[PDB]
Amino acid sequence: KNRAARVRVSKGDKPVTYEEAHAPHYIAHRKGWLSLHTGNLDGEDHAAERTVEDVFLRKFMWGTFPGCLADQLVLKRRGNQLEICAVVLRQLSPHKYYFLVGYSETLLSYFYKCPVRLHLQTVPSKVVYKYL
Amino acid sequence: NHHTYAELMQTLRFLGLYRDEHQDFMDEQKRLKKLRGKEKPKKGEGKRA
Amino acid sequence: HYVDWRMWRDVKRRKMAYEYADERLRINSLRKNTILPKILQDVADEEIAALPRDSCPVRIRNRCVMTSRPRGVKRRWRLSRIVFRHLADHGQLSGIQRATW
Amino acid sequence: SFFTKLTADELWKGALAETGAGAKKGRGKRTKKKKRKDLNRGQIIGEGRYGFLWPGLNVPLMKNGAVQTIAQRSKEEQEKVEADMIQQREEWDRKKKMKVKRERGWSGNSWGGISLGPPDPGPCGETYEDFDTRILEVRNVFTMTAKEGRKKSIRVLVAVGNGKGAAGFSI
Amino acid sequence: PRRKALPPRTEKMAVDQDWPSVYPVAAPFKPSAVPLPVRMGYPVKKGVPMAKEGNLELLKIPNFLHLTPVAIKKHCEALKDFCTEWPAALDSDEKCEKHFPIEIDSTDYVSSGPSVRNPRARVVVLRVKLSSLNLDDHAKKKLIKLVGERYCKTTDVLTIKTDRCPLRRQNYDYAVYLLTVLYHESWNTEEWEKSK
Amino acid sequence: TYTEDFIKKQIEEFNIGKRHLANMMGEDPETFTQEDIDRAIAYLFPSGLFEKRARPVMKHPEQIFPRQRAIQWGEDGRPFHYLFYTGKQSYYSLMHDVYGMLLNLEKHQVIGSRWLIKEELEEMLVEKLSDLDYMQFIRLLEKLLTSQCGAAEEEFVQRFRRSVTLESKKQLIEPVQYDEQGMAFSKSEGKRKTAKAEAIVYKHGSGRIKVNGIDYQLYFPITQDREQLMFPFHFVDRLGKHDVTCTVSGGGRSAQAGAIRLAMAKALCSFVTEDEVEWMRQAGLLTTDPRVRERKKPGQEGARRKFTWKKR
Amino acid sequence: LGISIKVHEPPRKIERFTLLQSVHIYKKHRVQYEMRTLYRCLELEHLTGSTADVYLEYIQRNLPEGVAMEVTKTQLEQLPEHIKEPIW
Amino acid sequence: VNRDTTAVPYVFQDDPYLMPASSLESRSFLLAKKSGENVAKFIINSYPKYFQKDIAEPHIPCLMPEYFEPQIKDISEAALKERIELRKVKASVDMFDQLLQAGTTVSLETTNSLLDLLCYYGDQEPSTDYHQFGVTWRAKNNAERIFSLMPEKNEHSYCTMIRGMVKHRAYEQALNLYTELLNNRLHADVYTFNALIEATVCAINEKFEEKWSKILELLRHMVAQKVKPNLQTFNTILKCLRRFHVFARSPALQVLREMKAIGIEPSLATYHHIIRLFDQPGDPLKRSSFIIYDIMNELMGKRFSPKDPDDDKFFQSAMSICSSLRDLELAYQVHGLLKTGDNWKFIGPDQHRNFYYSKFFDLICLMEQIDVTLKWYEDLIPSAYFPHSQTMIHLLQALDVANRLEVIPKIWKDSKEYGHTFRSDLREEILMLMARDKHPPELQVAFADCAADIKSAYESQPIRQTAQDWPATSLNCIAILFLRAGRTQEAWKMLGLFRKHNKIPRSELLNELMDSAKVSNSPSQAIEVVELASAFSLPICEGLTQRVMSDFAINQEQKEALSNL
RNA sequence: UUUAAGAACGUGUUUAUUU
RNA sequence: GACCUGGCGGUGCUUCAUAUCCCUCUAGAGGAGCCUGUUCUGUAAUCGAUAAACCCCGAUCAACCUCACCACCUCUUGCUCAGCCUAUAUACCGCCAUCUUCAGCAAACCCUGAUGAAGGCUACAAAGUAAGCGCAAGUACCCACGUAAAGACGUUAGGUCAAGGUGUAGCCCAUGAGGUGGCAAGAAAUGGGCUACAUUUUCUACCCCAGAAAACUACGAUAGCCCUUAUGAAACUUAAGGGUCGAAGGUGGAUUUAGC
Ligand SMILES: [K+]
Ligand SMILES: [K+]
Ligand SMILES: [K+]
Ligand SMILES: [Mg+2]
Ligand SMILES: [Mg+2]
Ligand SMILES: [Mg+2]
Ligand SMILES: [Mg+2]
Ligand SMILES: [Mg+2]
Ligand SMILES: [Mg+2]
Ligand SMILES: [Mg+2]
Ligand SMILES: [Mg+2]
Ligand SMILES: [Mg+2]
Ligand SMILES: [Mg+2]
Ligand SMILES: [Mg+2]
Ligand SMILES: [Mg+2]
Ligand SMILES: [Mg+2]
Ligand SMILES: [Mg+2]
Ligand SMILES: [Mg+2]
Ligand SMILES: [Mg+2]
Ligand SMILES: [Mg+2]
Ligand SMILES: [Mg+2]
Ligand SMILES: [Mg+2]
Ligand SMILES: [Mg+2]
Repeated sequence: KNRAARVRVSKGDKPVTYEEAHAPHYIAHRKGWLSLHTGNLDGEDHAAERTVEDVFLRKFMWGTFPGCLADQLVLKRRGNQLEICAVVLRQLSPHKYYFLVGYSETLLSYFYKCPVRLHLQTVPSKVVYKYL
Repeated sequence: NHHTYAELMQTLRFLGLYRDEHQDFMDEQKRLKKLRGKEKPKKGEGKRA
Repeated sequence: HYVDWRMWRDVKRRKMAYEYADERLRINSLRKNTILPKILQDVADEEIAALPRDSCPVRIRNRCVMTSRPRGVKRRWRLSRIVFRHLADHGQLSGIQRATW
Repeated sequence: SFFTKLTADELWKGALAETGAGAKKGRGKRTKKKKRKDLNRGQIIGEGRYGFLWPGLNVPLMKNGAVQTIAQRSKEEQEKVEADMIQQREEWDRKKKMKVKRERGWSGNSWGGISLGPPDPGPCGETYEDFDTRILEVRNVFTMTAKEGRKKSIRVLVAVGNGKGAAGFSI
Repeated sequence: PRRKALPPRTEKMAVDQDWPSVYPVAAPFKPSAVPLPVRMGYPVKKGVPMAKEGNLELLKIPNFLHLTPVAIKKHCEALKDFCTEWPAALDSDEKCEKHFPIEIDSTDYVSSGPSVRNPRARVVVLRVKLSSLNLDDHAKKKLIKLVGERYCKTTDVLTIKTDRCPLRRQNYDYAVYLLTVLYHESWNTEEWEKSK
Repeated sequence: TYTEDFIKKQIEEFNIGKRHLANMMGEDPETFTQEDIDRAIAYLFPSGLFEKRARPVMKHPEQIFPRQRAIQWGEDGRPFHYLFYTGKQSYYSLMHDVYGMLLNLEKHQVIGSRWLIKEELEEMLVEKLSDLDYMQFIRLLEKLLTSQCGAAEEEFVQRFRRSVTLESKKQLIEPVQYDEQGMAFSKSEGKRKTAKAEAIVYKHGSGRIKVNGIDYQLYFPITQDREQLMFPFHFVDRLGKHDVTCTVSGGGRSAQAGAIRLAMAKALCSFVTEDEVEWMRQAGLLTTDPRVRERKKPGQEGARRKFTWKKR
Repeated sequence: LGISIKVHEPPRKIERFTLLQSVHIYKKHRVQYEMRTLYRCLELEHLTGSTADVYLEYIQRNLPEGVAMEVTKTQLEQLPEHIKEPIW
Repeated sequence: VNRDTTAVPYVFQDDPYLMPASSLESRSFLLAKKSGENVAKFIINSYPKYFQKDIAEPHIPCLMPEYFEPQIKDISEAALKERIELRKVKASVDMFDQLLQAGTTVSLETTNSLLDLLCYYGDQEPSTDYHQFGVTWRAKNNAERIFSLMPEKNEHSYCTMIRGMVKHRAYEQALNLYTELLNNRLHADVYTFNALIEATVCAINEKFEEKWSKILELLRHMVAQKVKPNLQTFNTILKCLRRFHVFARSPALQVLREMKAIGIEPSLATYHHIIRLFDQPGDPLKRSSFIIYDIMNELMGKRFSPKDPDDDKFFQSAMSICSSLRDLELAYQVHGLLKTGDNWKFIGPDQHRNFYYSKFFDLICLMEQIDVTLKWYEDLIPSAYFPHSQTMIHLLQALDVANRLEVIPKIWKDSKEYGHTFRSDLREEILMLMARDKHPPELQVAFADCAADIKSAYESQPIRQTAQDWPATSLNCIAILFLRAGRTQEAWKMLGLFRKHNKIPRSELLNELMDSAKVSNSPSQAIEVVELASAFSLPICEGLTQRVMSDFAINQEQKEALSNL
């Protein structure tokens, strides 16, 4: 049987998100892409460096906002800019969010040598697409 | 450069700004093996000689 | 802090091959011709063969940058077939989708 | 390396081995079961080994009407925080180990004679707080299936009563 | 007690407002700012598409909310002061090749990332017809033998492509220099030419 | 579940959002139809997902949320319908009305139309139905038609019939054109495998064919290929009456002939009678051949062949 | 801005490649991937250096995510001075 | 594009949970985001090696680690200059002695660069990421020690030493050091003369007549040494003259006229020091009115550029003058001057910005029509400033004056969204206005839907230190608004809270309770009205009870009523 | 009614404001 | 002793299989040479897969490197707040094979069986109602076709600790790290594949109206031997080309694969 990126059915008590409920054969039919850049286009270059930056960002943000991320990130590149769009929870205090936004935006700008901006969208609870 | 990525995030964890769920895992296992007696020996002064 | 020692040995090889790249280039030019005397070409055959082994570019291996896997590596992403699919199957690689036709 | 590190849910799912071939047909002894532990329970955002105090994250932003600055706890004061974190850990852990003396029935490991409490309330404003439920027999019955083979099912017998002449049983 | 979130500011918006002021530049989809009951997602059995609140699919879209027709027309009205007028004389292409017989091609590449470099940007192409040059029978016959397959007899166009030097200004100079030494050598007559 | 009050609040957000969307695009909120909403949502939120049911949508709540049955009992608790306890009060109230009209008849005494399908009957009744239940109801309706039904009965039966758009398998004639000299001709196109051909057929000619500027017998040395070119004209008895000038590109030897055969036949339909064009269609001269090369699969030697299988 | 523009859609390109489905053995079973590259060419005509400097900056900045651009500029020049007459 | 009225300042996160509601959040949310930028710079400059890799093309110098440590470890003349560019006061001075002890010749342009570093910071280290009252200058400091060591002193030597003393409130010592300058046949610069004017006045608290003569001497010396004054020279005079509010009024104008004479354009700070001087806590304010009107006509239709550090403080003061004068036609010119070109950048920091828009908006509600006051309330708030409890009050006192009390249910919603949910003074003025007079059903039902929300705020209060307290007027108004609306049921449940908290009910609340009972014809309820007032010993109760007994009362209840008194 | 057709080691697979 | 469920039956009746069971079509394998893998043997000298569901399989790939093997030598807080390709795939995550060229799995309720393991259908209807998963529907390629993809719960403690991570156990002057050199062969058997045994052929021209060849100088090696070139620091060794050489082989036993 196939296993990649599939959430196995259960009794019915397990909540899943939209992206987590669709398998790889829906990535261009019912889902989009979590990262958007030009590396993988025909005739373009530096697709390998853009991938290592993505892998590091998803981990930097998972450990920098522990227990706060409601769903996967959405990385966007428009020229020199790098826009990180995240959906976070409302448990943490806003004072601590503004601290981490300025700490991460700055640390990542000096690391990758690019202007970085972070966009948060708070939700009360993790959105549920269905129950498996 | 894996040195930079690993040394940076090791420092950020000691500073309290990055939470490594993986080190916490293997740090808890390495703490339970000391209570069980399975502790790493001293270099040079090992079981063999 | 690299994945394994096999990876670490390739990092050193790529560094030593970058320092002697010009010295090796200039010496090979003498060998790759029928113009200069054989006596001179014989001395250049010994000068480039006395350079360290790790300076030779053929001793470099394109391993995966995440798992250090020597085979099954895609050169465009520098990833192994197993790691590439893990990111592509979760929609983390821009433009990559499954093929059907 | 930093790129060969997984998440907690992936580390625990593999170490517990809850879903495996051994678990399916009684191929594993329940005498020493592995128990999951949450390692982020007693962790505070901004606390580290060096003892740094980040204004806005670890400590209050303003103190005495003025914004604080970056400060680092002393060795003596930082060592008191590590030893105090341990006490909160062991205490929390101890509670779980402590076992309540559940009132046994006819025997220690038997199910008969044990109470289950009052039945669940009905939707149309029905309650059974005056009723008491008690188990009479718990049997493990099997039926052979084509794919799995032995299919274990539980058969239970209970009785309910209010103490005033009303009583009944079911399976 | 717990801090509660304020209601979305889409309710305070009026219908006859100025949208460009809300989305002046490119920005991600903010459901608390876009006053549209837009939904996205594949519905479950006897269900409806997911709402915009918390939807990650709408965040993945590169929206065009900052480029509404009202803004475009308002943006370009302020950009007409930077532009210049095209010579009315040069109406058609036949008249452009009578006063400007040379055409320089050069390509620029725009790609995401921290580095803007691209080695394909140094290339320069120079095209010119031989009918616009002051050549005679001999010079023209000799020029076509030096350039080789750079000349197309069907179109009578000489194509010079230079990608030798790092920068694009150098290759431009190289191409003009090549056109010059070709023109002059073509006119020059040598002794060996007699042995044709 | 979605209540009536919830739907009423969704109707108010769509109306207000419909006026915002018109203010963005610079249109008149009054004359802003649903076709303009779909065009503006595809520009502002461009999604290329292959599934159109997964793209951003801003429609009327009465078309998004599924229709739901109203409450069937009041405060006291008595249902509103006498067939409530059947569970199918709508399906059986219909069967009760139809069977009541069949009793009255006894006392006092299709091409486009298709019977309602099952899935379309559930929406009308807002009830879940089985297959055998659908067949029983359809049997009463047919029985109703056979009898001398009155005017009022016909109107009832027409609520459960749906019109059908009958396609026409009639070839489309090309417009005859005129050249500078004044000669009449017709142009068409053919496609066989990867070969693509454009043919120009003159109304009057001496049976001359030129492919890519070369006479046909030189361009197609193989006799089989020339037989294909002859088939369209021989079938209609017009050999040595027209002049053809075609240009084929791509494909192989035999695919270019079949591609030309199809183009010549399509262009030859303008200089023949309708009855002949129908005969050409029933002979397979006007149909594009869909048989194309099939793809090879991984784990296989070919499109359909498999690797040698070893039992042990 | 008062510019002539023509638009056409060049044919798309699809690059495919296959990979093993399993981590070990099971050669027969593989997974195939593809990257689809779609094109759109905007042919402008009869511009000046300043007008193009403005239009390009306007659209380059608003280039959406995942969209590259190849701008080919065809400049008009005049014959150099040395080309007017021969020196020999 | 223009400012979006529905939004908060760009710097904040556009999200309801992260949007600053109150003005305290607005300031504490940017101080936390600025604190994360400092925590990252601390980490970037403490571990540069992680951020040295540069992949950007073209190079971005502003995104690379800074190196604050000296690299030339040798002792030489060029090794000290590198420690002066990093502002290493302690290392440079401790190393200057070593260089001086060795006997190596030290250039005069190098020893002058050390005095500037010492005369500015006052022999103290600058502020770093991590390691008011009185006179900062000290006698036991290196500034005076090294000054003696020097074998040769030029003009700059004293010029930079005099300015370092005045900066640290060493006025008395600076004047003594200036006497030596004149003794050495030297000439000071404009900057040194500027600091000398501050020392004159600040040194002694003498009468103005004596100070004015003193200042004119320095001016006569400035022209006697071929020194030309600058804008700052004139600004100090005006800033110093502020102490003598009354007397300096006329001298100030003479200074202004002088600035125009030499073709020195007065900046915003110049006009700022004038209005503050002329402005005085007086009732007539005849002189202040005439001054400001003339200044605006001069400033009207101008674009300003930064010249003096105090240029930003102009707008905050000018608005305060208009508020004290209660002139709205002048505030439109002051604010209309702030929008021209890029003058909106001179408004100043947050605290100055909130004060400007408060005096401005508070003057709008009071003076102009209500239909225009509500257009300024939609534009400014919250996009410009977050209001204070007082502004909500003044706005409420304008709706009353315009008889537009149908907006009160909206002013309370916005108040809760701005952090005024638990403001005693505010809730005590919204209820009185709604209950002051009877209103139609449609309008009377809305006030109750708002009075029910104001009541819930009293029940749930963030401060649990003290017991929940209900103002007397509040309970008096919350209950009467339920009756008029029609919520009789809820009107009788508030009766217990009156005596529970010893709060006196008004007679108008009791008098209107009659009809509620009469419409019901439930004598029991009628007695409850009598029982409550009797507890408080109200005189109206006894006379009221008799009327109730006449209209509706059970025989048994009549006898009990009299005895309870 | 209709050719023949043998065999498969032993265990282990379910609870608790400037000033 | 009597039953429930399932499995099995060289168990009955009936209806079927669509490249599938038989009969029936087309081209192959099994014979020869070569390429390549495996098993045995051999060597001081890896590991893993290894009925169907291994055998040009992990490898879209080994002259050094790769490399984990052997011999010799060398280092000890060691590229890493160490490390281990050490044992355990019968502790696991992860990614998969297989039935599947299937259509069923099943929460929550109700009823039957005297309230047993269990079971639950008849449409002119007799107790079943059923969320959800899968099929289906949709989507990709040139459509409505077809091919892909998809394909649940479970079955084989199926495969992989040597992708990586990881529980348990074990080594820590060595089961770790580095250097030099070196083995990867063939008595033998076998799997897959390539090229041939020829005249529907061979060579040349052409790319389909030709001329020659045609049995011991024919057809027939991608083999051997020799030489040259390419890549590389390094080639009797890898690849290409040339020369020389002209072998078996005369369509292949029992048996066997694929294809609408
Ligand atoms: K054979
Ligand atoms: K064979
Ligand atoms: K074979
Ligand atoms: Mg499969
Ligand atoms: Mg290699
Ligand atoms: Mg016991
Ligand atoms: Mg084939
Ligand atoms: Mg036997
Ligand atoms: Mg047996
Ligand atoms: Mg082997
Ligand atoms: Mg084995
Ligand atoms: Mg094995
Ligand atoms: Mg080797
Ligand atoms: Mg070796
Ligand atoms: Mg080892
Ligand atoms: Mg297994
Ligand atoms: Mg398939
Ligand atoms: Mg399907
Ligand atoms: Mg096994
Ligand atoms: Mg094979
Ligand atoms: Mg050969
Ligand atoms: Mg060579
Ligand atoms: Mg021969």
